[PDB]
Amino acid sequence: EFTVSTTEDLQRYRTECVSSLNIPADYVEKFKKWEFPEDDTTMCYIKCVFNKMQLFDDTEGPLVDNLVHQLAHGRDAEEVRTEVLKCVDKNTDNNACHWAFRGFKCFQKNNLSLIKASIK
Ligand SMILES: CCCCC/C=C\C/C=C\C/C=C\C/C=C\CCCC(=O)O
Ligand SMILES: [Co+2]
Ligand SMILES: [Co+2]
Repeated sequence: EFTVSTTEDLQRYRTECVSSLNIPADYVEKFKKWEFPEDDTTMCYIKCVFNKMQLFDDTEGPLVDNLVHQLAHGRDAEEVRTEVLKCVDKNTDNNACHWAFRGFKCFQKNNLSLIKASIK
């Protein structure tokens, strides 16, 4: 049921989320440059994209098995899973947007290369 996301999948999901959340043009400009402001508009966008990629569920949180499928082929699944699990936490402030974004920010600090490589 999980399918890995390609570059085109991700571009479609970006477009869909910009549409459905009515993301302002200024934010889109920033997302294109990999700039993600610390605000609800951005956080809900990332949640939206992750929902569509089947990498995050609003109730269960990060979908670790799916993240490993997305990121790890050709690499050491154990290493990747370990790095993912370091960024997996509880929904302590009962906010799926905050939750999804926190995990993204955690992971991309040290694993940006792995993220970019996953999108072929
Ligand atoms: C437990 C924390 C897990 C966080 C994992 C981080 C990223 C997901 C991993 C692989 C999927 C690849 C790209 C999606 C990443 C960011 C959204 C792009 C937004 C945009 O470009 O407009
Ligand atoms: Co797999
Ligand atoms: Co392990």
